[PDB]
Amino acid sequence: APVLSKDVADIESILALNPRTQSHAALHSTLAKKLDKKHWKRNPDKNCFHCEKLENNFDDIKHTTLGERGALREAMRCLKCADAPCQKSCPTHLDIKSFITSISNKNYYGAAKMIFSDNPLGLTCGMVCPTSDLCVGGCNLYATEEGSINIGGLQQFASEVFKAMNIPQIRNPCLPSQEKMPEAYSAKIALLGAGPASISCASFLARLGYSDITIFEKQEYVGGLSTSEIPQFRLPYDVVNFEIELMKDLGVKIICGKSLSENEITLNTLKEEGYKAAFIGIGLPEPKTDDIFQGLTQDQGFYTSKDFLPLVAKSSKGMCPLSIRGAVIVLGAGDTAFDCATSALRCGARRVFLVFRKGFVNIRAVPEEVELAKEEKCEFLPFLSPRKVIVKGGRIVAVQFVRTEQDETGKWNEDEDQIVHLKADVVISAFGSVLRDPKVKEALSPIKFNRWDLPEVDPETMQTSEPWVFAGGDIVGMANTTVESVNDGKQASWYIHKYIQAQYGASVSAKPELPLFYTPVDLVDISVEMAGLKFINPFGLASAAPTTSSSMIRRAFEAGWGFALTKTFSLDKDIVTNVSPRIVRGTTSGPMYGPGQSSFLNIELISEKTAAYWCQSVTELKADFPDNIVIASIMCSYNKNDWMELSRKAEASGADALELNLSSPHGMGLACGQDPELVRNICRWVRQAVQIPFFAKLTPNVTDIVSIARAAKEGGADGVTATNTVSGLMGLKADGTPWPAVGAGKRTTYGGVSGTAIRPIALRAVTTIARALPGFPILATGGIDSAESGLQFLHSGASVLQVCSAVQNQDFTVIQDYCTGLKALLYLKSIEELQGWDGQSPGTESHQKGKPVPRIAELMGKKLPNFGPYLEQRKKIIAEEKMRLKERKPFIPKKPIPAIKDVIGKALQYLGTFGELSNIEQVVAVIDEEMCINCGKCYMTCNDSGYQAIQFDPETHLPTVTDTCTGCTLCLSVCPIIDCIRMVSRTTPYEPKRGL
Amino acid sequence: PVLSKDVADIESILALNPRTQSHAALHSTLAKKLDKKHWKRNPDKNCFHCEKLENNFDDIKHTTLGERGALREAMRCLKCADAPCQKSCPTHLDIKSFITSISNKNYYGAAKMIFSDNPLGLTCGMVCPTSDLCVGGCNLYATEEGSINIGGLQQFASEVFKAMNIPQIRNPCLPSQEKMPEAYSAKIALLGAGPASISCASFLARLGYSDITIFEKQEYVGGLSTSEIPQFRLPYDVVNFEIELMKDLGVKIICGKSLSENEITLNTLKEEGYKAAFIGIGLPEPKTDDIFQGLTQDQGFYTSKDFLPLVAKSSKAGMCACHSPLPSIRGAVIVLGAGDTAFDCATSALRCGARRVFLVFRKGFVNIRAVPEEVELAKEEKCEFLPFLSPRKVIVKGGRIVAVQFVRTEQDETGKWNEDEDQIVHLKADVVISAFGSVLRDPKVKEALSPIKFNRWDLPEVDPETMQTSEPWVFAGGDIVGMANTTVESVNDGKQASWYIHKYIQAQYGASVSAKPELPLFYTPVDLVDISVEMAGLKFINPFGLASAAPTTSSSMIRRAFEAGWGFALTKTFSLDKDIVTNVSPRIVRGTTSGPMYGPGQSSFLNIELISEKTAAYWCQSVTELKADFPDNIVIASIMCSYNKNDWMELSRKAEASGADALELNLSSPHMGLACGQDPELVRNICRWVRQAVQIPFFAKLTPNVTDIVSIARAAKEGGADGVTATNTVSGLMGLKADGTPWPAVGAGKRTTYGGVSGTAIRPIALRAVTTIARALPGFPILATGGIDSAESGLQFLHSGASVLQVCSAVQNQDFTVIQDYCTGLKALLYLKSIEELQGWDGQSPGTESHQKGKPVPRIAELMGKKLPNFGPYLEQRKKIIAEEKMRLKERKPFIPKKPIPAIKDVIGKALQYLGTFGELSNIEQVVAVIDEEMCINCGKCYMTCNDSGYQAIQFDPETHLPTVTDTCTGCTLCLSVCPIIDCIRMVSRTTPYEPKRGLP
Ligand SMILES: Cc1cc2nc3c(=O)[nH]c(=O)nc-3n(C[C@H](O)[C@H](O)[C@H](O)COP(=O)(O)O)c2cc1C
Ligand code: SF4
Ligand code: SF4
Repeated sequence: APVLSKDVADIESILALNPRTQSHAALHSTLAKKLDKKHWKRNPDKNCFHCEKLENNFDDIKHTTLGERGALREAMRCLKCADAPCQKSCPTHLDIKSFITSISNKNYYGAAKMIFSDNPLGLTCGMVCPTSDLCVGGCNLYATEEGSINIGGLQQFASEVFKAMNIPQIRNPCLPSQEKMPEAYSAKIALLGAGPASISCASFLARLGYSDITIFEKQEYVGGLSTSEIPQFRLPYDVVNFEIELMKDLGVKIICGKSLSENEITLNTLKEEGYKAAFIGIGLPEPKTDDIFQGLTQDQGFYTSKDFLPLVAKSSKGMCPLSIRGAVIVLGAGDTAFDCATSALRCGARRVFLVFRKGFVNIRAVPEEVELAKEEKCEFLPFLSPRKVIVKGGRIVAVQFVRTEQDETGKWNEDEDQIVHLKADVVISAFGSVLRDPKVKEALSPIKFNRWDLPEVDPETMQTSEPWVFAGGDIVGMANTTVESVNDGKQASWYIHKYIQAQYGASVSAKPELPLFYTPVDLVDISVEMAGLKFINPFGLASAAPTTSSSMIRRAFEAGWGFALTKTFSLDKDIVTNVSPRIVRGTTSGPMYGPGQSSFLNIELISEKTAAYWCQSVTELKADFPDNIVIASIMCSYNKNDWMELSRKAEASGADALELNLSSPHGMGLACGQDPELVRNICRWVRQAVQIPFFAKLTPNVTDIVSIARAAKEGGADGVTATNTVSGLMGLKADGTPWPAVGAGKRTTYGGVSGTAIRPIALRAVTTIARALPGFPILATGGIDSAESGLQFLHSGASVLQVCSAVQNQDFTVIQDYCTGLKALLYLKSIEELQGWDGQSPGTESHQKGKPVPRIAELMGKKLPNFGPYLEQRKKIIAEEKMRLKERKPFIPKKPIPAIKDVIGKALQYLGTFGELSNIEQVVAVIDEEMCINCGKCYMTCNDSGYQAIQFDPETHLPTVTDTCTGCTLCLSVCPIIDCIRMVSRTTPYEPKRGL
Repeated sequence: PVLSKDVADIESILALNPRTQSHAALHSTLAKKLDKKHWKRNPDKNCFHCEKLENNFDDIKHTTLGERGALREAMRCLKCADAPCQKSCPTHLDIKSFITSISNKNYYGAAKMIFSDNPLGLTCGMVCPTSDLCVGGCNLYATEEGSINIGGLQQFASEVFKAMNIPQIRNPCLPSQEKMPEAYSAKIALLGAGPASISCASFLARLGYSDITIFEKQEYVGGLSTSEIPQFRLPYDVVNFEIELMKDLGVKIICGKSLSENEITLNTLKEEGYKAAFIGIGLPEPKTDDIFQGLTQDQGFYTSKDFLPLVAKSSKAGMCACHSPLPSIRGAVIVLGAGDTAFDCATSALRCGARRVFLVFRKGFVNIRAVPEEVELAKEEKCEFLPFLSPRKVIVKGGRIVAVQFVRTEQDETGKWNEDEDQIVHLKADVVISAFGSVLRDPKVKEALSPIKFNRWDLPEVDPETMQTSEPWVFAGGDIVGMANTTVESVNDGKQASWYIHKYIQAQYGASVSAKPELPLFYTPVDLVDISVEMAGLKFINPFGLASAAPTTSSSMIRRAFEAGWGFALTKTFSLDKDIVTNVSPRIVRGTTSGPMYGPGQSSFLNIELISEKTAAYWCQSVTELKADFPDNIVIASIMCSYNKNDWMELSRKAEASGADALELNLSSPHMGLACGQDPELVRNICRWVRQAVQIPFFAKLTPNVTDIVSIARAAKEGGADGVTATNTVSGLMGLKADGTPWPAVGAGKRTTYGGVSGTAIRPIALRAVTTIARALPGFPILATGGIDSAESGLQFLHSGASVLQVCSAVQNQDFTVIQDYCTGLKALLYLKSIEELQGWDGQSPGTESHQKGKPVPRIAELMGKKLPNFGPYLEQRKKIIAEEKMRLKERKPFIPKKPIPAIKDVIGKALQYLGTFGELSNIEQVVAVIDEEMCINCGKCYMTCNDSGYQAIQFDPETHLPTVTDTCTGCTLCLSVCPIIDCIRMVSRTTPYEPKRGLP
């Protein structure tokens, strides 16, 4: 034996970058720092002017793109505000609060479905909306140092997961069968142009039940500007495809090759052919051009943006050569100019100047869009109106501008004495767009147009001066964004509907009502029976502060809850007075304030309201809500008369069941629920007093919750509720006083912990009563705050699920997220192609900044982290590879969808004793270097809490697990990147780690 | 009446509460555009002009953090090994350590960390270009949410330290002043009182030198931090506080003395007894240009060195004995330049009331010198920018400037910049500000440095490792040397010089110094506080120790932990060979008790880990080694046997004779609960067996999985335990995948078994156990275990009755070096109890002010009158009552302890006097919620939580989204519990009569 408690020098050497307690101030010269600094540089460089080659690079450049880890953190962050201003600031009124709520709960289907109900192009809009002049500009968290939520990145992600699940849209299932629809619904509707505006309008019309809807498009491709000009590196063409496949799911017909124009389609022909309504969504087809450019061609290198963008599109997109070398001048200050500037780099420009008429603060493009130009090392020339495109040699070679300025009233002039000669090869008119075409205008004869030569519409109804013809989108000249065009189709859709019905003799609601968005997921059954009660869904308010009053129970039933407990009430004699404060927040996960508290503590007593109030309540609630279960929670002292007098009273007022609150003192713990013989007897009393089911509610503050459960079963209870709160003390202030602190003496008493902090306790309770009394109905409670969690508890043996803290953290409306949540989890289970996901979470792509990190037998296993000079090299392998390189059918369930009753107790078979655990099938951890952000947490935690088995490279900060791994699994557990360390099977000799 | 229907008043109260929708909403695009302006929080692109900034010096930094923000951002940091942010900080700050103190609520440890490596830590927080420094290296840049706000964190912790008003002291490691070798009375001069010389002077003083003098030419001190950086990025009182820190060490400052041939020169210093000298005089002069010659400030012409120091002097109260006022600069202003100097000219101009500002650069946007935490300030004050214009002729039309003429510049295929002679621009203007940078040109100064070598650029040449000039006794750094660029580098220059000046001077007295540089850290009297505690007759040097767990797998870990400063460790639990076990894998997973947060600060872990797989031979030998080398750290051998009197007596004696200070009996084994520890008679017996086999103290480790933990603790004391460890982990199960499989999941069958939960999730449970045993068995010694992850939570257990503190999960979340936080945390916490001027602090946190992104919020007269929140047209109407006050106007004595500094023994169990039965709580003194509309951020959460979990007792105003708590509140306190804004809501005594309402009377 040598010195067992000193590390032999191999491990002395693996430990070399571990943290050590620091005892002097370090010594490093400014010159050495200046040199070291470049080795770890993550970012953008201002000692760098030629960033990478961009040419033929159409990969995603949005900064708001989120992967799953990222999207889960941002959604948790959001406050989920009442009457949210984000949604006030959204042109299409998306319920962001709900959809953000659902993301936080891993319900991507319910988020996506909320998103698409109010915007049928929610993905597109996720990607391109200028959120900072819309929803994000209104977010309450801008009032904090960390700032607004990335709402669009969240909208983007949920819809992207919903893309991947491959679920069709369906007809409004509320609606009658098709052959039973009134006749008005078969009127022919024509929409002109397949852009966001008509796609939106026909979707809503399809949703209302219209069966003969046709989109007539000029071009061969669909989607309007999102296809032909929004770049592929901000809006992938296949996002656009998928949103149109959704619309086509509802029966909308598209016909390409037929234009609104003289001797093609006109209003008058639309009339003779029997169309009843026409929606005009043709956009602004023509380029706002300057006279000085008259005569130049593409051969001399002149393009309008309507020449240029569609060409680059046709080349980087299944939509239908690129070649812009040298110095490029881009004229204009809107979105159009900024997208030419950046697609220029993609056909290989050496330099891109953007030149503005007016100045910097007059930039109209989407400040996100101005970002991409800045970081690509575009040049910005303010205050210069064009005058002369000098040509020589067949090719443009410069351009002569005049200076402009404004004379402290606010109007502009030009100084002829001052010109710039501006060497260039390509000039791109990027001013904007108009409707000029007279054969188009003729085709709308006779509607009125205004000054601007746009169709005039009433802006509330979208109707033109002909009442069968409507218009929306860019062509009306008010909307500048995709989400505003969509909202134009939305608004039009309802008044087209009012107009068509009236022509057939019928009238429509007074309050506009368009339908939500639907999928087959929504038809999934999620009722369950337990103790011979039918629950319309398995979620319920527990007996607790959300049921302080019976009008709140009323409001919760109308929001959709399946059942509720009354707050526990007692005979009169037994009535109690609360103290205040008595509900405080948990400290169970550090100093996070606001949404998502991991527990609360309460020292709250039973109801201050009387048995009379509560019985009369129960009767009013069961009269108006016959299919909602109402359980009456009651409490007495250890007293046979009381327990019989109170359970008969509750029963006769019409409760579906009782809950015995077993937290009363005795006179084997001090509360009744801590002693089996007392619980046995109480159950015997109640069982002989009433005929309805009753459940005993167990306390987890016991050595063996199984022997209280059984006692209840032996005493005749029809089930148990597991569990009530854990006894605890939530913490002390640094001078010693507690919180909650009552009176001027700052007194406290022990309280009950609730929330997700206690979920492991409750789950293990539920699991262990189910293995031991299998068959005996359990109602779970303790930290249920999504559908995924409820499902854990159902899997564990519970039949219905009681909720308290998740509603204190939010409001009765989570119920909508729990339902669509559970319908989604059960439906995915019938989808073969999606067997690799965990519930709604896809199999994880290898990501940094939640984007896919490439695959080339160079970058795979020659150690290149994403920083410093290695980064510089991955970006040269990736931008000489883009040099070199120059079917949608919905899944179908194949197994019927399971009911709740088919998933209850499924997990029970995987539990067991410790010696049913294989000690033969050992694992090692394994780190995916493409997924690693170089933190060294796996390393610090294997060193001071593990087996010193990870090498951490001092020059790359890449870790590597050695053959010493014992599969403890700590490293996986602390790693911030989801699915970066995987546990795999040991493949070489492990004997245990014995010491001498 | 229908009792289960709201009344009509309440139904009105409920108008804005959420409701599950059923219809897509209809709203015209035109209406949406009208309604958008009502809610807007931000500076809008419709919007041309700016606010009125004249005479407005209020902080504009985007990186300033209040306590809420700062705790959130420190918890986000991964606290990385070998951290690249620290590699990228020019003074090598230990970011990971200071950010872990902040996130453990120990601002004093943070601050001491910061000021140890950088004596201008607070300034550097405010002004560092951190995207080109520490923030540019952050690993979290590789995530969507991005890099950590290090500048911000460093700033907030240093402000809390500035507010505690604690002085620095002499490194208490030194011998007393008269035992010091004569070398340390060597006279040292430093030239210039900026960052470089403050840093250098400070580190020299740390080392023991008593006779240091900084000679300052001006009459203010601090160099450019004082004379040019504006007040609204770097307030003056921060500089004054870093200087005071320096003076506490005895550094002397003399103003109005110049390095100059007419005054101080290297000769008059050599002749008057200085043994060494540091040149940090910066770059005194502007970089002038010929086309401005002979144009004075009477004419609208300034250099940056004329302009900025006026703006300073009238906006920095405390800097001059002269009083003077803000230069008036109406009109259009041209700023020439694109570095730091120019952008501060451009914002300082808008405060002088310039009507419009244009920055004109010789080169491209792609070529700008300052640091986009700066350039950003000028874009959002609406300054205009003109690239590729170099100035030719300033046009002087009878007295005033009226214009400037320029030529377009561009690059050739050479890439070199040349000037199109004919393309000329005639920008009118009233004021011109050249902000090209600085030089040393003055020959009076060069000559006083004679004879050191100067280089091309005309600066003292130095050795860049040692900061030495060609004269071996004269050093130089900071701006004067041409490398430094930023304050923190100029600090580093002097830090680096200090140790070589130390080596130089000790040689000159005939001594040598270490090979490896060793500058002392930063100390204050807080570090001298004693935090040892005596327990069961053992003395602990500090009350923090490693629990029996994965962080004590191998005795070589315990060796490293003792070397990092842990007071004590348990071994993993071990047994006799016949009970040795085989472990499974996976066996330790992360909690789901706080949702899907990956990375730092997990709220719990689960484990299905058994006892050590190393044998009692290995362990017993280790305890001998360890006690051999660490006789002052306590080492407790954790042991386990079946219910068997011989085995327990033999194993406890084997661990006695190996040298252990104590034993911990782990009562988890099995044969009202299958484990020994769950039954009071089995515990009494196992404790009796051990008590009779050994004479050292031993502790029973109790499980919280029981009905009454007191009864088991009492069972331990009845059979002789010297105390109890409370508590082992909580029985539980961490969750299942959506397919019903478990995690952990072992082998091909993916089986699992019940496990134990650990970490801050079980603290309520362990605290209750500890306060329970402590009231029932007064004076019975307790070791506390269960969710201790900072000094602060640690003090909670001491207050609850514990003497010493076990840690596992917080080290699994991080590494052994948290101990340093715990120790400085707990000294800071005790010391602060003696500072009566801080009685309103809650430990190290200061009583809140009215924050809005961590900024003082207005306390005006009609503004506190009729309710105005921070968005839409109300934001504009405050911004207007914030251009009326700001156009209505156109120190550190250290605290002394006044009470003795508690020992640990003085705080044990003080929380017991507040704990009691429910019957002891007063129901006479009821409270109500009151809300501060200034701190409110308009979320609705207090409202929704009263609406669906409360008493419908808050009104949410439809236009302002401002809540008001109404007379029907019962104090339940949920709203205060859900508010995101720390101490916006406050629970106060009812003054009005209260009926606890009953439904039916
Ligand atoms: C403020 C509050 C009050 C409660 N009041 C009662 C009660 O009166 N009767 C009862 O059986 N449970 C009561 N409970 C317990 C809850 O019904 C529930 O069992 C516990 O909170 C754990 O579930 P949770 O994670 O969803 O909150 C209360 C909980 C809280 C926070
Ligand atoms: S000193 Fe500056 S560079 Fe260093 S961490 Fe602080 S802010 Fe960063
Ligand atoms: S204390 Fe309770 S009743 Fe009062 S306002 Fe807050 S939530 Fe409501």
